Amino acid sequence: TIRSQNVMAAASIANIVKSSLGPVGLDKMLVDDIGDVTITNDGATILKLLEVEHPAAKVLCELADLQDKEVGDGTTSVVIIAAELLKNADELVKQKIHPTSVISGYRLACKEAVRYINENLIVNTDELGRDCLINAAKTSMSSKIIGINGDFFANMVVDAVLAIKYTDIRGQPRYPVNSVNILKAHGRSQMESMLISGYALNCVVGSQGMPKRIVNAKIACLDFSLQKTKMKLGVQVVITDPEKLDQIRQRESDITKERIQKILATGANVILTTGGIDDMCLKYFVEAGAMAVRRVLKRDLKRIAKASGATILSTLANLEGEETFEAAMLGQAEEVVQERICDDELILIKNTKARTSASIILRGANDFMCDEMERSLHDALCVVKRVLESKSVVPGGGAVEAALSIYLENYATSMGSREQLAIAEFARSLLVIPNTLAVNAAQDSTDLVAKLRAFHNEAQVNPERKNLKWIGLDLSNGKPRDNKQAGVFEPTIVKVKSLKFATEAAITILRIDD
Amino acid sequence: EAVYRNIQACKELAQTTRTAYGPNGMNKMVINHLEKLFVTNDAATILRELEVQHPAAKMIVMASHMQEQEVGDGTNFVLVFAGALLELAEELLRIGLSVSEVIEGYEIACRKAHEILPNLVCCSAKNLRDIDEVSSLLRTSIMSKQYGNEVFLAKLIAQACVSIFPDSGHFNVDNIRVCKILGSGISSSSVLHGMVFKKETEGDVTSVKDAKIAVYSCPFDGMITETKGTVLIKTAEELMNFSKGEENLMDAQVKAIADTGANVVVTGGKVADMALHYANKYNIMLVRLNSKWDLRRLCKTVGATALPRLTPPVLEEMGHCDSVYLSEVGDTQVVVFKHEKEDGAISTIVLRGSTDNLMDDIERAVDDGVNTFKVLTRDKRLVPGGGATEIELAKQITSYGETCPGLEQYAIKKFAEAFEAIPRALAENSGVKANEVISKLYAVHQEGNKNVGLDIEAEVPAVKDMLEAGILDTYLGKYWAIKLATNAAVTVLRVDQIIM
Amino acid sequence: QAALAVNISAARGLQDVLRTNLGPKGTMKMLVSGAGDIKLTKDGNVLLHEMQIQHPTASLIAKVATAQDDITGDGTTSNVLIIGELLKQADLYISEGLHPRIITEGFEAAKEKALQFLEEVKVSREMDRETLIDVARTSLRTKVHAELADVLTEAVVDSILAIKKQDEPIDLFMIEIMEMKHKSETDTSLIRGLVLD
Amino acid sequence: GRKVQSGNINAAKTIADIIRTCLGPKSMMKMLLDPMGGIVMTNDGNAILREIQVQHPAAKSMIEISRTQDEEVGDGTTSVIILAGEMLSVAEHFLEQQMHPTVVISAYRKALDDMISTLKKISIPVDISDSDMMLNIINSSITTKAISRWSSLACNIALDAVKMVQFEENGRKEIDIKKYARVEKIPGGIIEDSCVLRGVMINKDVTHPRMRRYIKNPRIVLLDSSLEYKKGESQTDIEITREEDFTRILQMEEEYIQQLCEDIIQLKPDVVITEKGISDLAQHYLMRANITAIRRVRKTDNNRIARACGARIVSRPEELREDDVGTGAGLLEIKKIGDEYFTFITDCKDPKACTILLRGASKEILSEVERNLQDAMQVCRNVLLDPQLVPGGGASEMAVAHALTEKSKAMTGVEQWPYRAVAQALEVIPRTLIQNCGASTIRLLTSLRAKHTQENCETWGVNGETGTLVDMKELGIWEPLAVKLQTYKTAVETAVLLLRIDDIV
Ligand SMILES: Nc1ncnc2c1ncn2[C@@H]1O[C@H](COP(=O)(O)OP(=O)(O)O)[C@@H](O)[C@H]1O
Repeated sequence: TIRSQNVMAAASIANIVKSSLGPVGLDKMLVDDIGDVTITNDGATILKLLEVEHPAAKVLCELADLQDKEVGDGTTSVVIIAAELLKNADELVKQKIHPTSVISGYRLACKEAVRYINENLIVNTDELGRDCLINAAKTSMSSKIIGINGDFFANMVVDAVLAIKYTDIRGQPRYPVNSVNILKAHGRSQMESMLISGYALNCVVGSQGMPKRIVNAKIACLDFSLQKTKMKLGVQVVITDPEKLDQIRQRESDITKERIQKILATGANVILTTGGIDDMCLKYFVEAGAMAVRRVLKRDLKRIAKASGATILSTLANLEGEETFEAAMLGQAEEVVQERICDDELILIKNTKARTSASIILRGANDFMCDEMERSLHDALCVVKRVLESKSVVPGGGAVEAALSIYLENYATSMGSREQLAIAEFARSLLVIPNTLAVNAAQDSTDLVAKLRAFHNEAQVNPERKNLKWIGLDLSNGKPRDNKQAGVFEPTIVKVKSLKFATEAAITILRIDD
Repeated sequence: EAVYRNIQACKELAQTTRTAYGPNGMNKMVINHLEKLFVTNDAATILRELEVQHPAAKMIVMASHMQEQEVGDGTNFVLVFAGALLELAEELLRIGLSVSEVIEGYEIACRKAHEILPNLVCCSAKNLRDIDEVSSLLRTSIMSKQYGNEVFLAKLIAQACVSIFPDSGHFNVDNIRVCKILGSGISSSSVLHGMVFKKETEGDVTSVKDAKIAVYSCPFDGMITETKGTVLIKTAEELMNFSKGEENLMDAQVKAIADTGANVVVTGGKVADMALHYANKYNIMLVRLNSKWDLRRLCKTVGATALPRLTPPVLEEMGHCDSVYLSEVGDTQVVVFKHEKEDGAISTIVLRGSTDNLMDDIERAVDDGVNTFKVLTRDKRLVPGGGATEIELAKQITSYGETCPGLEQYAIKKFAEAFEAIPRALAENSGVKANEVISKLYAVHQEGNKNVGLDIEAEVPAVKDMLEAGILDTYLGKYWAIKLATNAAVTVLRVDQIIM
Repeated sequence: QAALAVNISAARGLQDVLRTNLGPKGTMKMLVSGAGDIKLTKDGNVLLHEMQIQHPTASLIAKVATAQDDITGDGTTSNVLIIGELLKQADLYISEGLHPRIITEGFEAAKEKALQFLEEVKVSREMDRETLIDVARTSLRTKVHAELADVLTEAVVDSILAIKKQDEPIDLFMIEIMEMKHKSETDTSLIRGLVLD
Repeated sequence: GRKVQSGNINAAKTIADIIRTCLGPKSMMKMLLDPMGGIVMTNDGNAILREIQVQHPAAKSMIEISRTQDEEVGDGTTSVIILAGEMLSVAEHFLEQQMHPTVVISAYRKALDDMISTLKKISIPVDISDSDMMLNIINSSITTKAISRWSSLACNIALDAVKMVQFEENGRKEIDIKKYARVEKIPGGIIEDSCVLRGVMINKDVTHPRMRRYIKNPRIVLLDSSLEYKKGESQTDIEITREEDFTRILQMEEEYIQQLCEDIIQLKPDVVITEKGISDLAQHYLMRANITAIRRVRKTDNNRIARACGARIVSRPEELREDDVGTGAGLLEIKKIGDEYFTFITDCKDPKACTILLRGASKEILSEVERNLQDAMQVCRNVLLDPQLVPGGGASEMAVAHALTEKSKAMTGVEQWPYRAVAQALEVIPRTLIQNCGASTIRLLTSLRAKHTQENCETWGVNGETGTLVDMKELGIWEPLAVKLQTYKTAVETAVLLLRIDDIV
């Protein structure tokens, strides 16, 4: 009966997280410390920050966070699936089926799931060739907040991310989120957002005594710095000689002017001021003469250097420079043009040769809906990154779960051993993700999961409806949608690995008997 | 608080009868005072068996019984509508409305509902005495009681009741009665003219078409035997004289056929085969058994004196349905009493049932059928029943509430909500989420169709046009239903404290 | 929720405790300190420092009464009774569902009328010694034994006559009461000038 | 319904009932019973909210969001909790009868959107560039809260402060929340001579009798061309062995600071800025210098004070070479009042530290002023973008409810009922005002709603000072657009953040 108490504890910890599944999942209260209360609906956060004193919950959550840290998001699904199969296996134990029997059944069901998911319901990284549609659907559902303008986000994302190419083991086509720079802006009509196939920023105006204003055949990757407010102290306070720490400061300013003359002699029109510039220096050198920038984003600086095949650390030991820079920073952008673009004074750089990165400027109207826009773009870019970097995708939502449930029920009806109920009841329990998503979608689960079962049966019993295999639900809807006009998806690797870890957690927690 | 305690009784009664509202409604078992168990759908019989100690419950109970007195169709509508009305009145009093203003608003809203409900009439029973229309009209009441026998009971009620409407002015509902055939299929029931009774009649079948009935209740008695002292008698003269007395009594019967004209007679007391062959030589019939209700109803309808006297027929018992017959339809012999003239041409349904517990339920169904046939007879106008009229009245009352200023506005709004509360209860009974179906139907009623109602037989919240479906409802029945419902509701809300 | 009923009851209790104390004919009350010593008094100023107030909003009323009476200090008790009677009638009128804020508005209008009518009630005269000794007598008699009040009142009116040149208020620097234990009061009159400790 | 959700609803209703009648200009009183002794009378709801912290439901979220709204805006923001409590009470009426925890969220989002749309509709325009109007409107609005006599005095000075405060950002054209608008508790004096101070107090200058007086040009000098770091820890790190030796080793670095301060003397700037400290022994030597040394200033100080001055970053007193922001500090004044002579520096058309010239024998009037200028700050901030403001005071609630219900009448789906429920729940503010004033809550509410049903009556409402249905237009009392919209924003946001909760721990 102590294993049944383990079952009750696991069911409790699963019910804690059930309502948090899915993007429409409700938020959860959890109090690790008396001093503050945390409001989050993220499964990983709620499992990590919360703890349950019962050992079975400890084991289940430890496997869940193993899954989380080793294959990424999905820990909430792992907890829900594992504990539902756990409770259902307890139901079998009340039917006098010994725990080892349902252990063998869960192992066989996991094996058949791994075989079936990889074989019959899968896409070969091409999105069946409909990438310019699934993304169009995906942008719609990844961004509910945007609404009307829609397809333009998709038409930009598809090529702005396909323009990326990382370098890694055998060169997988993973295109990270940082490959595009999000430039929050507003003031214009909410109809467009110019993507920079390359990078963009702003610089000083009027002081542009250099050809960056026009077409540059060759560019640089150079850093920059000018100072008169005590930036560089080569000598310290160690002695009190009253007039002996002001001439080194001014002379460092003069030798920095010598440095920039050594830089401006070579030109190459890409000059970027590094951090540390005091506001006093900012208001000084707009008049005193500076080929500077207003300390543009250092993250953007690093991603620019990566997007130009040359980082200043390869020639200089720091980001300021006192030794003469080598020609390694000679940039190779095909086109650099300054334009009065989007009614702002940006610099526009095309797709720089060698390693490269993308960007976007926002043609927004007012601050807050443009913040909403800056959020939706991040969501869309990150989730499409998930889809493509997965390099293999399973139909998301409840589609794979319902298909696996029906197929495993048939397999159980065609297996014939002591663990025959184990396969079928594993299948029935595995409907918990469709059930939980339907409940969280304000819909009646008994009807939505029913439609999923009916569609998957009709799809895999009569081969005339192969495309009917790809219908699932994740979000509030009146009728479940097909994942070929729609585009809700999950990586097949993370989904199958999360299912494997849920099965393994169930096995480990049922192997503990007395 | 005293008023809320009074309302709680109607609240619990409304929740009790809510499950039984309409087709697909929850069944209920009620226990008779003699522990007899049977399941039923009729809320009227639920109230008949459910004791109601709280006075507000009794208020709603005789509201439903006055509904019985006026028109049988809609008796449960009164109870559930009054319960919803008191729910909304409880909400108003919790808000802080005075009882007087709540009553004023409810009365004015009820008056305008009465004047506007005939504007919701889609059509009328233009073609009575024709099976095609009247069977469909009866279908709604039949399904209201029993959903598994929609059209067969409707058409048998049609073909029966059409035969009891020659006068063209009106007819008496008692002229349609039911008889019992146990252990038989429900589909084997059939209509017959005049009263029929299953149980055997003594003597060979003569069926004189002018048998002016000799009317008695128990003209014969059971077995007895004298005791000379404590111990029994030892002579058969008490039996021989009894047999000869019965023989001479029926000899005087075939004498008194001159002033009585009786080829048939009825009894509740046993007779023997001696009476059998006496009847065979006298060519008469004698029904050996009937129940007390059957005997009494026969006594009134024959319009003749009835008494349990061992006496030959007399002049003061002239039979009404002198044209007597017998039948065997539904593989069961039945005696038949009929009269050829059209006025008061009573007819009966030979109800065939394998289960008495189902048998009295279909008895209640046929009673409501003849009641709604009476409703159509007194007024042919029909209204789109099935929550369509409820939402239409609710929408019109809400339009009034938004257009009429004053303190009664809340009363108007919550009376409209009480009207809305009928289709949501029907949806709860049918097995569909009430909020979504109410919202969908209410949105459909905002434009175009004025008669569309919810589809009970669909799983997803669905709303279908009522006319094309043919489950319409009575105008006058609904009018009186809301009238009595709001009257009882305002009377029970007016009382502030019950007194010992 | 008529939670103001407990506040009205507290006002009733503090009124009753401050009842029986008005006028020369009224009783006085003793404040038994935690040290066990004795303190006879009649004035409400120190009676509202009887730290056994036994109820919190009663303590509120006591401290606000002391604060608002320290400016004049001739009208402190009476204040408790007037507020107690206002709250008595207020309870009498809340008991029929009436909202207290309009009661307070009526009180404000009543105050606006009462101050104007009081401005006409007051008599204005040059403070000769007879009227001054009469007012000192009627102010002091309501706090001291009647037979002993007058010998104090003459010294009081002498003290207030000593500083008549300028409209400046009472100051302890020109009137410093000094005490010493003795067998009999025996004409507890002022002395002109200063007395040493 | 989910039992824990109903508990959150009940807690929200509890706090809502705590301060529901504590709303409006005729607010009811509340008692705080401190078990260790004492008691507080208060009708300022936020004071209760800060004190009543015994709550341990998820109403922690409501309390923290109320404190956030108080620190950002403050004036009249108590109504957000009344609105949230009423909306959650009417949410429960649906959540418990049939479970639907998410569609109610969609209904509340739609309600918030339509409320924003209708507030931007029914509102009455106001100018921000003529005295003859905003003077009247803000005078009335400020007078609503706590002022009887000083309205005409404090209003002018606070509004002029925000007018000076206007144009700070020069980008988003948004002024400070509080980074500039500080205040100094200037004590005593004739309270009526509290006048405008279009500048800021400079506290620590004149503590000694002889510090600095009346320099026009805001000169400063730093360790650039005539000053050096070798003033600091110029010989050895400080060691601790005994108090006398500790003071001697402190005065070591202090005397080297004295040496470079005596070199500062011949440089003769108006002020100087230091972050570590300055020596009073050198400060006594500043008569010919006429300089003041301000020390141990935080980055906020070295930002706002320096840019309030627009300080001249000079090397010698006979030249002008660089200013922080031009001649920002037009004037500097020391009034010969108080032991610490109050140095006031005057700046023009610039973002700057803020302080007002105030006088008072009691600090109640000297603490009302900042919560007046905060309201003035909200008024200027919303009118500079939206020249627009709202009836408010419970009057606009009926107009918003009528518009919302009118839109709902044409709305399908199950979300219709909670959306109209929000419409009805908004009526609490006029309802609580009428209940507060003792008038018939239901009768007056019905009359006001019916009159709002009539055409072009969107400004009709209740006067909280009299308890009657008279119109709020042409009566003079109004509420700011930003305050009203942000009140709805925070109310619906806390409503959704409380309904989105469906379990604890
Ligand atoms: N097939 C149907 N679909 C929708 N509504 C129906 C259907 N059949 C009957 N109804 C409605 O359901 C209502 C239920 O009323 P009811 O309480 O059963 O009347 P009574 O109990 O007096 O016979 C009826 O008035 C009828 O209009």
